[PDB]
Amino acid sequence: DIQLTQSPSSLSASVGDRVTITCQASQDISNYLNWYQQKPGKAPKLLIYDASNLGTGVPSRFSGSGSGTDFTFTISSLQPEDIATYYCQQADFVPPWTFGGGTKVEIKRTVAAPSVFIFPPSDEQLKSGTASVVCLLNNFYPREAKVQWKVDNALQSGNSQESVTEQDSKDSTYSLSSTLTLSKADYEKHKVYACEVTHQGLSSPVTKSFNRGE
Amino acid sequence: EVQLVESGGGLVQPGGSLRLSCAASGFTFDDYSMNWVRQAPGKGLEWVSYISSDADTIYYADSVKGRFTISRDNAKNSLYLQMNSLRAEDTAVYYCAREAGGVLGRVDFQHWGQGTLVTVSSASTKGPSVFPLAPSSKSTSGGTAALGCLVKDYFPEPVTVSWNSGALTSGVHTFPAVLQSSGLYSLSSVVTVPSSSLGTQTYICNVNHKPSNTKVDKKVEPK
Amino acid sequence: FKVATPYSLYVCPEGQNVTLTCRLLGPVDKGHDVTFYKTWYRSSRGEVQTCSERRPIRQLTFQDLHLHHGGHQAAQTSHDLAQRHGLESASDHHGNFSITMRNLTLLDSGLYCCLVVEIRHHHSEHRVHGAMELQVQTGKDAPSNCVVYPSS
Ligand SMILES: *[C@@H]1O[C@H](CO)[C@@H](O)[C@H](O)[C@H]1NC(C)=O
Repeated sequence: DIQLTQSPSSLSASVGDRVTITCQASQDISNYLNWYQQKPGKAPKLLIYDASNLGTGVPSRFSGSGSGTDFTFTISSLQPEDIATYYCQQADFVPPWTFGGGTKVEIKRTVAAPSVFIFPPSDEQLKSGTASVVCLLNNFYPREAKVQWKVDNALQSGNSQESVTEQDSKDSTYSLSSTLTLSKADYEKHKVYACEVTHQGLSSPVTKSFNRGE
Repeated sequence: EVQLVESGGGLVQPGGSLRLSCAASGFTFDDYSMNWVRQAPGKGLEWVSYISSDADTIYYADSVKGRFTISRDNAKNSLYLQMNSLRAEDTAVYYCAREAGGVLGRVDFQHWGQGTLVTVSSASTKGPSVFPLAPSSKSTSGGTAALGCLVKDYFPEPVTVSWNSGALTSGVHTFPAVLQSSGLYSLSSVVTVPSSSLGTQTYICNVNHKPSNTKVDKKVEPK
Repeated sequence: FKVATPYSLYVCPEGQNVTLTCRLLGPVDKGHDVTFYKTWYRSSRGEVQTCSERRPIRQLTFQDLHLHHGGHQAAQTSHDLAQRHGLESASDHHGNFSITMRNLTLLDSGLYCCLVVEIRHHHSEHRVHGAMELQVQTGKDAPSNCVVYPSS
């Protein structure tokens, strides 16, 4: 079984920068290497076939080369829409047709401030007997961040779950949402609610809040 | 154009069976070789099985051999994958893919389908509970309001969430599903809109959950 | 193990049947626990490598014409191919590996490659191939029967 080692596993590069991905085959595979692109949500899409042959309606900034064991895929000038995971795939005579493992391409951007929002639990949900609060952080860069859940000035620990989107195809930003899930009992105890956000784009940590009862 | 619609995926218990279909159109299905390729959640691609144009040659990955059986109905423009003795590891999105054929006799996978999720789990089907995320009076950041729905406690994946029956696409951020200590998934779908048109325009998220047949709408107004 | 090509060029008229042959000289099978993927395809005399590119024979790829079997066994392609496409790939015990082509046409002309792939330990690194031309001719200048030219 032919193993394909694909390098690097992840990648960050600016709009315009050359980007080169590498596939290393454990045997001679002649030029029998196909290169696919998988955008988040979409299925894979063939870009290159047999190492260097471009598909139809595929931007000419995409190219590939290599033979035997060492192969490359290259984007001439990385564009925002080229955010995807790229796979290599060997097309040998014999059946076990294996793939690379993939190179995630995220794009480098100027720092951007998260437009923060917060939302209370619904009445419909409170009838059911739970209290969830969503703290949104909208359209920012870089991806890394800290959201501190606090209830009447008391740091929360191990009672929430964060979730962050894939990078946008145009403005190259992310979004983050964090869900502090509590019962109806513990919700009605303490009064004020807020999530404190820390980021590079925000020098002073921004906070949003709501006084319970409105 | 060539089009490949997978179907038949869903929840099934360990040891259980399930059958996927791939509906081909926009090319002579007769002439081309077809593959199945699976992608486990958040992981790389794995080839599963191969099938010749008239089915004379058939191959399987070792991980599926003995269990899965590939076939095609050239009269019906259809490709099948019987799946038996399913394990935890078989949980994946399954794409049928048509090999670029032609006079050059190519072998690359030029046409893929959108795929069909197969979940393998002893846990039960469970529909969601949609709760609105209302745009408060002091949460419209400089003439820019933000609102959403909270699709909570469902299993398995996936749900699909649109806004105003698909007519509102711009501004939307449907987040990834998040597994919980419940054992159930939860996500939120949000959208940013001008705060001046809060009263003017009506905003409705259209949740859908085909495993439990839970189609749901939910109006979102300030509260 | 190596593959020998007895004839380098085949010259035939349209309508004939011709059988291309590769001889698998010396099997080199240290007992069993080894299978052989054997196939035919068309290619070019390229700059870098020969029998690199894989083109079909009458709209049939290398996978269509392939034979998979252990060293001890013989193998043949199904009657469906012979009837429909006019191609019969065959492989016997006594070295011989062939493809037979019914009712020759000008489109059959080209460079033909036999491949033999040793599969052992779930690995298939050990591979050899041969190459030979076919020239299908037309007219009164074209010969009565097929003619093959020995290799150097
Ligand atoms: C080629 O093979 C066919 C099928 O067996 C046979 O009928 C035919 O006579 C052969 N052609 C020639 C020119 O001998």
